[PDB]
Amino acid sequence: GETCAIPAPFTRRIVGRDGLCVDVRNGYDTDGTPIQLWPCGTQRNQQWTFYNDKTIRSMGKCMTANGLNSGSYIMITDCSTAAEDATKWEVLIDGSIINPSSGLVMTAPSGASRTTLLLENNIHAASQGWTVSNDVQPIATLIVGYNEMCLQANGENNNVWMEDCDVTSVQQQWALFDDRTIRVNNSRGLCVTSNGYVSKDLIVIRKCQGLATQRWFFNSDGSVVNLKSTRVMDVKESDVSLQEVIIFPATGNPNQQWRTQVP
Amino acid sequence: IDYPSVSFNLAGAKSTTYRDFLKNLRDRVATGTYEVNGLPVLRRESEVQVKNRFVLVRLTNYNGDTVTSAVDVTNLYLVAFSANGNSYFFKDATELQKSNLFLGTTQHTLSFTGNYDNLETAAGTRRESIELGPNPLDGAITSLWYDGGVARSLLVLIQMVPEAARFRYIEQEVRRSLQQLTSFTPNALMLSMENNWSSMSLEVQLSGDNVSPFSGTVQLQNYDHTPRLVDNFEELYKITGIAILLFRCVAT
Ligand SMILES: *[C@@H]1O[C@H](CO)[C@@H](O[C@@H]2O[C@H](CO)[C@@H](O[C@@H]3O[C@H](CO)[C@@H](O)[C@H](O)[C@@H]3O)[C@H](O)[C@H]2NC(C)=O)[C@H](O)[C@H]1NC(C)=O
Ligand SMILES: Nc1nc(O)c2nc(CNc3ccc(C(=O)O)cc3)cnc2n1
Ligand SMILES: OC[C@H]1O[C@@H](O[C@H]2[C@H](O)[C@@H](O)[C@H](O)O[C@@H]2CO)[C@H](O)[C@@H](O)[C@H]1O
Repeated sequence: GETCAIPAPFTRRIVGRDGLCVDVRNGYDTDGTPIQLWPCGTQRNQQWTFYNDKTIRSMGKCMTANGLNSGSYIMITDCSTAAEDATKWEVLIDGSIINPSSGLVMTAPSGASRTTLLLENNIHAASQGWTVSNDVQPIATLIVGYNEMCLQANGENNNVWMEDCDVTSVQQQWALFDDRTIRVNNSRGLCVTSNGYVSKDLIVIRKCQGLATQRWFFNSDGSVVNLKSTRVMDVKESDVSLQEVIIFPATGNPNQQWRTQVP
Repeated sequence: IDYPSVSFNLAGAKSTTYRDFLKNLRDRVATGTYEVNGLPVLRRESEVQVKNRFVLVRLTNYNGDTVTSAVDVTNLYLVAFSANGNSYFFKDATELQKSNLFLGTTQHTLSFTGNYDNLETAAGTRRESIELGPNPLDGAITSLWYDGGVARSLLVLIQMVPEAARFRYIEQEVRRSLQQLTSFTPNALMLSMENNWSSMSLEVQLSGDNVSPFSGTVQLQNYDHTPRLVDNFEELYKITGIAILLFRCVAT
């Protein structure tokens, strides 16, 4: 065999709602200082170092969940005196920072600048969608699915179906937000929303509100699965003419496969 | 040994035929529960018998002339190829392959390792200008078939199959190529992720299963040539469309 290697501490940013970063209020390294959402940028309060022990901290003061219980906000405090469990965090590829011991996840009720974060009942919402990285800029990409066709965006509240790929039509230009949501590059105001949590449920392009329906996880298998409902987005009956993509039990078939291609 | 094999005839070949072909090749070399975030980790020398050390790729050109190249299950490498009672192995050529691949043909080893640089240097050109596609594939197989199998042709194959086998980005790049029946040349990105398979490999093995951030960063590149450093898996996938991981370290 050949055991891996214990990674050292690394500093990365944290985004998870309307392109806003997570940081310490007024950059005060003082204890008790709460954590809130705020426009990204070069500033320590925004930078967070991740350690092997499972901690995350800026300015040196560990990021702990302060009080503990669905609704308890987060803040920064000395690592030593920090409550053993209230300082350990988990960052699953599902784009969520869950707190081990508790089971609550860093939730952002609203995505308004200055909005304070807090541990809350994990329900799978865009609010509870975070992505740690130094590049707080989402990548533009076309969602090519069935028959090398690109997923097309229509009108607000309107459906979304497969249309002949066109690297020029902005209606096919999708911006993958760090909050684990998919919004129109043209207008990042509307996220790819679903109409229900049952199979055959129609998908559309509703507004962005952090709803559990606007939370999309890109499975490494090539399927864009809805987190709340294990259903995946697919080409209804395969008949692209029907003009409708919906949520449906993962079958492992091509009509459920999607490829995210650059610009 | 009668190593398993997958085929792909350019003639009457649709984008889907290619996509399916690649899948099969993956289901082959990619086995063994060891896998992170859903992506498998190609076995290592110790955990792979000679009876399953190689997989053959039967590629049929338009004119029907089909050439076959064996891939190394432990890395998806183009170990060698054979054309009508003829077999060729790179300057390297281990006794394992030299004594188990295309037994019966003429075993004349080429004069340059499979290393990308080695090929580009032998082909007199760099990947950045060896256009791949439906037609380029035909000429490739053809050149390997008749001309004996030069570097350039091999370089055209390596990316069209192994590369596309581990990178779905390259997959679709080819899929659209056959779809529109038009060629294309590797861009800064495709070429970058092409050189960062090992790096991004361990970077993902480091973080581990269900872990998003990377202990380090992957040095990819945009078309303009500017550096595109991905620090998380989600990014690496949504861009490189990676589907095959290379072993470097074992979980911890
Ligand atoms: C996706 O949509 C977003 C907008 O929702 C685009 O963002 C920004 O787009 C502008 C225009 O191309 C980029 O440059 C701008 O140029 C104008 C004209 O010189 C200038 O007045 C602006 O100050 C800015 O330099 C800008 O770089 C780009 N990104 C950002 C972060 O601002 C984006 O370009 C769209 N992406 C694609 C692939 O269409
Ligand atoms: N003959 C041959 N056959 C390949 O399949 C291949 N793939 C790549 C591109 N991908 C890799 C793969 C592995 C490694 C590493 O272990 O270091 C580096 C780059 C480059 N040359 C290659 N040459
Ligand atoms: O609280 C919101 C947001 O504001 C900034 O905080 C301070 C910053 O730490 C300080 O160095 C500067 O002089 O004044 C800012 C006032 O807003 C930070 O940019 C950010 O991280 C948050 O702290």
